[PDB]
Amino acid sequence: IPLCANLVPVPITNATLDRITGKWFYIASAFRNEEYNKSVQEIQATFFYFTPNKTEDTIFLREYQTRQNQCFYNSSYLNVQRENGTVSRYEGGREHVAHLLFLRDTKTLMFGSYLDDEKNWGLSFYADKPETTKEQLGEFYEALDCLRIPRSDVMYTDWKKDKCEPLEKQHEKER
Ligand SMILES: CC(C)N(CC[C@](C(N)=O)(c1ccccc1)c1ccccn1)C(C)C
Repeated sequence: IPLCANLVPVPITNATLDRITGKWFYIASAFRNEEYNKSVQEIQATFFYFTPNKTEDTIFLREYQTRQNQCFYNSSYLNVQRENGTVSRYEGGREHVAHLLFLRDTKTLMFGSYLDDEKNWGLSFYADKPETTKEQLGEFYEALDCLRIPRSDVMYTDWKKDKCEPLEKQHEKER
């Protein structure tokens, strides 16, 4: 099985939307795009919820980000472009598009940014737990290997640093 196979766009079905539904933890990312490297540098932890709306091709996103030892919560909707296998988010006068990609491990997922551009591409890595196994991490490294991004360029979260669970639990009461 060739290295790049899981870096090819895959159309998103209802089944794909079911598979991504729920809580994910941000594990790691690496990009050649400087803007993304800059934004991500400062993220210490992040977890999020996806609630797809299959009929509107949107996904409701609730996001719990830790930067500078404090909790920033945002909710918004992503749009789904099923055929291209991408999801998009409007983030300040700009639509941002990412390819939804998969690894052998069904408890992970990744998003590819600027995948058609060798000067800007990158990958972000997510798991259903804030800790990953060495198998999950190797799959991610292999994907980076395909983009010729060295492993040493990877930026990681630190689940020790999460400042957001006290907000998530406070949100659970109301909902
Ligand atoms: C700052 C933080 C929010 N970013 C993630 C952006 C991302 C992605 N490409 O993984 C996305 C961007 C644009 C369009 C879709 C998805 C996403 C994935 C899952 C959840 C939140 N957001 C960093 C790690 C780059």
